[PDB]
Amino acid sequence: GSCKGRCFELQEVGPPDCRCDNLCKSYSSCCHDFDELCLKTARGWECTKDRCGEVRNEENACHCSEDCLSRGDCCTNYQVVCKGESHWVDDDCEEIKVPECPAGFVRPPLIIFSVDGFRASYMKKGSKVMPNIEKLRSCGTHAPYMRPVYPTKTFPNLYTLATGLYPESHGIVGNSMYDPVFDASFHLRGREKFNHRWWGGQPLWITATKQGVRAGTFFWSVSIPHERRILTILQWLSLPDNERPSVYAFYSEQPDFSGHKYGPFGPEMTNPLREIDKTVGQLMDGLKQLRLHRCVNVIFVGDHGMEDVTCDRTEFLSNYLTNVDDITLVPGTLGRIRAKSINNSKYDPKTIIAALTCKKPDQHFKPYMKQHLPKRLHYANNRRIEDIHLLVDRRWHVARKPLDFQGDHGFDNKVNSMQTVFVGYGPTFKYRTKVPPFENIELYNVMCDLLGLKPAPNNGTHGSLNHLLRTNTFRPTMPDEVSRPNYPGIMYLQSEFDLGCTCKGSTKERHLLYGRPAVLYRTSYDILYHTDFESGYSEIFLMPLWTSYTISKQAEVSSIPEHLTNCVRPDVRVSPGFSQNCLAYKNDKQMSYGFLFPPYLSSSPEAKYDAFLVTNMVPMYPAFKRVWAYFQRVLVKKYASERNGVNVISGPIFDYNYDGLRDTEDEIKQYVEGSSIPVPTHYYSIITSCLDFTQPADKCDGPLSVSSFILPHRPDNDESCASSEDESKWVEELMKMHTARVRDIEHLTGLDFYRKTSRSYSEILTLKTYLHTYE
Ligand SMILES: *[C@@H]1O[C@H](CO)[C@@H](O[C@@H]2O[C@H](CO)[C@@H](O[C@@H]3O[C@H](CO[C@H]4O[C@H](CO[C@H]5O[C@H](CO)[C@@H](O)[C@H](O)[C@@H]5O)[C@@H](O)[C@H](O[C@H]5O[C@H](CO)[C@@H](O)[C@H](O)[C@@H]5O[C@H]5O[C@H](CO)[C@@H](O)[C@H](O)[C@@H]5O)[C@@H]4O)[C@@H](O)[C@H](O[C@H]4O[C@H](CO)[C@@H](O)[C@H](O)[C@@H]4O)[C@@H]3O)[C@H](O)[C@H]2NC(C)=O)[C@H](O)[C@H]1NC(C)=O
Ligand SMILES: Cc1c(Sc2cccc(C(=O)O)c2)c2ccc(Cl)cc2n1-c1ccccc1
Ligand SMILES: [Ca+2]
Ligand code: NA
Ligand SMILES: [Zn+2]
Ligand SMILES: [Zn+2]
Repeated sequence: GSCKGRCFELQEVGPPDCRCDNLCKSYSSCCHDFDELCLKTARGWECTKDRCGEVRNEENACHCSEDCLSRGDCCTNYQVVCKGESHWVDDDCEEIKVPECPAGFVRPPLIIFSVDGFRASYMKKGSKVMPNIEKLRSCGTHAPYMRPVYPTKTFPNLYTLATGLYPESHGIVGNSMYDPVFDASFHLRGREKFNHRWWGGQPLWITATKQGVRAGTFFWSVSIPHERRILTILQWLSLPDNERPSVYAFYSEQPDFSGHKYGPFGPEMTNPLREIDKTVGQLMDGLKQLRLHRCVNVIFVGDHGMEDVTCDRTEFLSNYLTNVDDITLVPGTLGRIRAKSINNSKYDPKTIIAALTCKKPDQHFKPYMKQHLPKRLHYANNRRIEDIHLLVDRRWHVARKPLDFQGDHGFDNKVNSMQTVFVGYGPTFKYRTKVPPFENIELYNVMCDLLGLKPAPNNGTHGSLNHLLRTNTFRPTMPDEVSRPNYPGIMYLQSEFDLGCTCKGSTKERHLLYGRPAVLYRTSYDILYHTDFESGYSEIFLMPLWTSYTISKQAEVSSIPEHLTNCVRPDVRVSPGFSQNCLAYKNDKQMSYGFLFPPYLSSSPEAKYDAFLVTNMVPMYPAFKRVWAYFQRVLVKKYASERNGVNVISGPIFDYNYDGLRDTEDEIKQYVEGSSIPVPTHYYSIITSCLDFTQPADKCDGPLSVSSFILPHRPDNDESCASSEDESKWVEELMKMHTARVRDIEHLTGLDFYRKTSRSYSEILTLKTYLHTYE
């Protein structure tokens, strides 16, 4: 019936009782006196000098009476104007060496201050526009930016923060999406989004609650203004020990809305940012007056940035397709295409992909079957992700027809305009510390560490951001190796093979700079030593799982001599029964081959003959060989020249079910015609070097530097619109587009890299999560 003494109560109440919680207005279920009692606006949100030492009047929004501090419901500036205190921002930066909390506090609390559409470059405007945020940033731990997830939209990224999962795993694949099993659609606006069936993983608030850590209700009806929310969090912090929460969240809708209307670089972004900074000031002054400003950990985090995107810069599918009322398009900074009506046999995905590929010369979107999207996006393993996908250029839109804002976002998460912010301030965070950019998928683990919680299974690499924290409650531990390698000697003569083919200390210490990769699944494979390279040959897959070699700054490149162009030699160490054969490659019209260690970089003409071994051979399409041959012949030398030598671990990936994980035997769906030689979906390479570039790769004392990619193993090069031209014009931009982290390849291969270095394991986990973006 009533909400007296009950306003913003942390417990939910079932029917037939009316509600007084922070989300009751969105569920149309508050008591009649909720607005009266709980949403008082009288006399503003700030104490004035006139109001100091007032008698308590219950109609006021916040109070300036003597008893306000006892009750914990003063205005945030009460002590500033009435007790002559300073604003938190006006004070000197002071190191928080331990948490300074009142007695009763079993842990430092966590407040997540979430900002929507906050571009990373907005922080360059600094204390001139945002005093409080610039203090948080400069005094606590901060990054130059933080990479969001794709699509760079609100709900996928916000829920990625809460779960540490990619959108494909947590299920919130866009702001808008259709589910073929539910036969229902999800939008920002509407009642469907409240149905729990859409939301997968385990968000931080559930993780907290399940492990006995009380979480302060995260969600606020849009009717409830920002000042009220800040005041309620501060009031919750005043609650007695047994009742009060240890984790809180504030979501701000700005500066997303201002970013859309006036663009990222408009003069009209300043007041939005001042409004954000003002709100942060009310939190910090409020915490300061509750004596919690050196107790609570504050995270100031964004979900994505903002780009200049005008309606004049729009692509129309009606220029490419003659069937646009047979499809439904999810439009804008990305495209997702589906059959409009279910029960339409004439709809064909292949003809749609054909009609969208490389038509205009200046075409501002690229079509994809989702399995062929760059693996770094991890945007494919969900029934709500349509098979047809359009990656739209930065600064552009894709709509269906001309009859369907100065800023937008949703583009590829590597794009600089999509980068957002991270600051961590408080006892548990480090002091005056810059840290390198990282992915928002990592933060769920950090937030669990801050609250002393065991994270749920997620896509962060736990330990990869220990360098953000003053004290770590998690020390990372190397995974145990499952499959011991065999080291088979010579045990098969050259006359004992019939394949239709015609033609160690020094190895390890130069070609495995960072130790042997550990196989974290059950299989049988062989280590094979050669002069120019080392490999882990799989007996099950008939090819190397990995092939490691090293190329100095002054190493020569050579040709494949013409009498060895078709040369394939049987490996005397490896059985015929566990070897490939060249007869399959003949009988397979579309399938050719290539080599993992390049014959183009062999140290001598004699050593070159190991490169032509059957145990270095992998299946490759003629189209792919153009990419692979350019990489090996030209670019691997180029990287050695620039980076003072490079270690290169290359190999195959099999991911036919596009889940970003290593395929088992039964999950492989294509083989070389009439054989058991499995065809890779991708080929990787992990190109490592010394960060101190003056020291060579094999003489690196300090930290390491890494690049990697996962090239898609395609029958054509339709993805590259300049594939008719010379490889110098197109293949390097293809590679850059499919750049990857070492971690992505470890998911896809079930191998573990960098197991013997001089670097600490947490530092190596940071190396494994690194992504070169070329921006
Ligand atoms: C990124 O990290 C994630 C998490 O670590 C990785 O995803 C995980 O991948 C695993 C391997 O494929 C999956 O395991 C399989 O799960 C099947 C179903 O079981 C479910 O339980 C999951 C876990 O439940 C615990 O945790 C949750 C919190 O997350 C808590 O609520 C619970 O209390 C539990 O403690 C749960 O996550 C799953 O949820 C999925 O389905 C629902 C729909 O009902 C969706 O709402 C979810 O979003 C989620 O969907 C995603 O994942 C499924 C696959 O599970 C995809 O199909 C979807 O497209 C979507 O992406 C489930 O409810 C098991 O039956 C299955 O068993 C097989 O394999 C075993 C051996 O391995 C055999 O013994 C059996 O024979 C059997 O065939 C298997 O264990 C995880 O479910 C999955 N988890 C999540 C959260 O996605 C992901 O790989 C990482 N990415 C990379 C690149 O590394
Ligand atoms: C229901 C929901 C919603 S929908 C919502 C949230 C806050 C305000 C409003 C509003 O209309 O004013 C709407 C939601 C949004 C984001 C996240 Cl991370 C989570 C969100 N969840 C969610 C899902 C499952 C479990 C707990 C919360
Ligand atoms: Ca797989
Ligand atoms: Na062939
Ligand atoms: Zn957003
Ligand atoms: Zn937006």
